[PDB]
Amino acid sequence: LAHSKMVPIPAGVFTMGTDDPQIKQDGEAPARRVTIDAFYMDAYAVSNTEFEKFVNSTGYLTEAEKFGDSFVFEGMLSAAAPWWLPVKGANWRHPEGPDSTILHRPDHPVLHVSWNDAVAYCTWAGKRLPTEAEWEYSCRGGLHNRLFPWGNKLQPKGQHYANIWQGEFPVTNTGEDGFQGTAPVDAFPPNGYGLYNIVGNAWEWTSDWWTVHHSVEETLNPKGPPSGKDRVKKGGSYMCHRSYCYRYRCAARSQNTPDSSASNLGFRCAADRLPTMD
Ligand SMILES: *[C@@H]1O[C@H](CO)[C@@H](O[C@@H]2O[C@H](CO)[C@@H](O)[C@H](O)[C@H]2NC(C)=O)[C@H](O)[C@H]1NC(C)=O
Ligand SMILES: [Ca+2]
Ligand SMILES: [Ca+2]
Repeated sequence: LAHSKMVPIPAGVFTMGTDDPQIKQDGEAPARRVTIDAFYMDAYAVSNTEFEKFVNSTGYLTEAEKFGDSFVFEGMLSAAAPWWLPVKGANWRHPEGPDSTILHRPDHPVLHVSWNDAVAYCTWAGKRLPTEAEWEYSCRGGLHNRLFPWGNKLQPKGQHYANIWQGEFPVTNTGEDGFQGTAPVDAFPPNGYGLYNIVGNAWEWTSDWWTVHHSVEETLNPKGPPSGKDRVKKGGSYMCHRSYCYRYRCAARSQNTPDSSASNLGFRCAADRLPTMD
């Protein structure tokens, strides 16, 4: 009902990255101290309904619609890996291909949106993408040097805290956490700053160009490198399992070309100040 609401992320200093990297190729290390000015972050990833308001207002055609295909995980059917298929007619309204629909999942995160699509939405909304540092600071939710937004245990108190994979990937997803594919954007507990599904569910685009080479120097509101070929995405998705993936940590990070899209990748917006009410 308020799926475009923002929360205030307080000013602070935090440790970005980790000196105990789990996927070393991704440049999770070194840990570095980063200062972040107070700003606002969407509580929820952008949902199908919210994206549809944007498309209704602007007529925007997404990159996947213009290309005529997008990547779909083979386990969702009725490339980076054999389980990623380029499906003709897969896009945000048709997340598994032309015979699928979003009618029954209006409150789920929008998928098959490229980095350019995400920038278009956020700017239409009076907002912007978060930087990687803003995203990671917000993900950590006021905790220092923890694996997850909520701490170091995957299932605190025996409860699922995010939508990831259980079972044997890619053949069997048991749905133990309540969701095979995506969950509603307001599912699961919030983190300490009031964000929902910051890890898991679907990946989220950030504004930074990708590099794996980071300095240990302290920085203020860093924006990432001035050039690159891929943009950074964060958080992991409903596909992720410890056995092959382990990217549902705040420090984890991956990348895609900005015209890329997939069935497990969306976004949320940020803003320096609140945009106009309504
Ligand atoms: C986006 O626009 C469509 C088309 O105007 C909206 O769907 C219509 O909503 C009205 C109002 O309830 C109905 O009378 C029509 O039958 C709907 N048409 C179709 C084709 O669904 C839709 O609700 C808008 N989406 C958002 C999120 O506002
Ligand atoms: Ca799940
Ligand atoms: Ca997420």
